[PDB]
Amino acid sequence: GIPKVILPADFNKCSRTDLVVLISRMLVSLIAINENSITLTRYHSKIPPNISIFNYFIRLTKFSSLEHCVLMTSLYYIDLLQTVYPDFTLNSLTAHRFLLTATTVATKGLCDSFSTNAHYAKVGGVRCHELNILENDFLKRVNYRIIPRDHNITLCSIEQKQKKFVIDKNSYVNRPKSGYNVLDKYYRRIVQLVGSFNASPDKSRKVDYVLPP
Amino acid sequence: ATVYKGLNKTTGVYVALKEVKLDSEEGTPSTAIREISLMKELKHENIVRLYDVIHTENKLTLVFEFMDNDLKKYMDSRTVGNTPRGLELNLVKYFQWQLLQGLAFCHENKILHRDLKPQNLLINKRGQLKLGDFGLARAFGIPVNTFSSEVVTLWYRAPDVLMGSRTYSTSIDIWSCGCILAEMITGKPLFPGTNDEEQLKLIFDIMGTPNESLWPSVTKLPKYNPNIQQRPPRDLRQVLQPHTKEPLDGNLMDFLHGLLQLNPDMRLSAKQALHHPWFAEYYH
Ligand SMILES: Nc1ncnc2c1ncn2[C@@H]1O[C@H](COP(=O)(O)OP(=O)(O)OP(O)(O)=S)[C@H](O)[C@H]1O
Repeated sequence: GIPKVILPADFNKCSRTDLVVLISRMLVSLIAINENSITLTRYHSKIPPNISIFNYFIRLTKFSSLEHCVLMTSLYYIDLLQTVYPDFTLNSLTAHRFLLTATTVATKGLCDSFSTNAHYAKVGGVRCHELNILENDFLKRVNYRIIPRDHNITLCSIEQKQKKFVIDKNSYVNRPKSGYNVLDKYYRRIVQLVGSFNASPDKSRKVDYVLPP
Repeated sequence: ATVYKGLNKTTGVYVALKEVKLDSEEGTPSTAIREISLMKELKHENIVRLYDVIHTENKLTLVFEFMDNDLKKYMDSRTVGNTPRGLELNLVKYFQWQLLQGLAFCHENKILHRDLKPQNLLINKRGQLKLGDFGLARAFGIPVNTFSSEVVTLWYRAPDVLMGSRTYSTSIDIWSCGCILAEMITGKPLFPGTNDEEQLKLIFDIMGTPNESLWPSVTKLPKYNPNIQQRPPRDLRQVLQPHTKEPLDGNLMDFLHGLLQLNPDMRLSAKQALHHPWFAEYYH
């Protein structure tokens, strides 16, 4: 028998703690499946850190007062990097280092209240220089296309460096909310996916999140 | 941030090279991240284009389309030695037209400039006006908690924003346009404040004090003054006219009033502005 909280249609009016759980769950789920199936990235750690994903998230979340949108964005930044950086693959060997970077960049590029890298580095558990390059790298592989908007990923894909091919391949007007429907889209998605207490990080919060029909 | 003049090698087309060094306790300047970031989102004819970015070692350079001078520089040239002097009205309607056009664009993409002023309005030899420096801008399409920031001048800052507001929208930019305008007409700053205290006074001097009945929400403003020396609105014509050598027609005035309201919600929108009778001739 387990509790059954009902979340708000607006992730802003939702508990920052409840997000980190929903996000973390989703995060180890992708790690499970991605490993269910070589060349290293800056986001690779020499071995799986002992601290769980969730225990690492709240900490970053609490001692750096990361805002809601920044939380969602971080997750979305996964689908963005996995798509425009072939080598990068979310697995329990990149997650943390990614999360640090992801989170500290969504904040700086998108928020009014933001800290310094050295602060972020300290809370995150790494050397400032380590976080600098770790941030510079991610920014290059995305061409500073960090604003979660409907066609961002595509534009990013395209904008990438393109291999010339023998045979050729292949506006937000009228677009609802002017194309800012990404973060909600994901919010809804995670509750539908890892909403129930059936992912793996069961150990963390024993809760069943039901998002109003 | 240090900038230099440069020019394409493949193409002779000149450019502007703003240089932002890398590696620091803050690594990549949030300002750069924010600027570069939004610029890729703002492709319009009245919004300086960001050609490309050149990362390298500990130095990042953003390559902007080189623009000659600016609304500020432009006017000084005109009457730097002859004290304040406004511009030819046809010219005042033209530049104002471009500024609302580019801004109108920003707002549609849910982006607020937040720091509009004469110098942040680049012009090229072709007389084209374009919005600049998006360093303090932000995408309001992303519902984060807002926090105004420190600017070097408060001559274009909205009253409510100066009164501690943190829930403003696109309305903040419209006020600036109102100021920008008045300055282009008369040739000098309409609110030469010297601090948040001073500015608010000068704004209230000509606009009168807030009307808690036409602007109820003002009581919610953190730096609001429940018991302040009320004042009536001084009338615009008799404030500007005497310093402009052309009969400020009716429309210009009505338009000017629509951009210079105290109550944000009463301020005209860039879209609405572009459809004000004062610009009729640009249509049909
Ligand atoms: N496109 C350009 N064309 C000509 N000069 C430029 C251009 N961009 C920058 N400059 C020069 O650089 C100067 C100031 O650096 P800024 O570009 O304004 O950086 P900024 O600090 O982010 O914005 P501010 O608040 O206006 S100083 C003047 O605007 C110009 O002399």
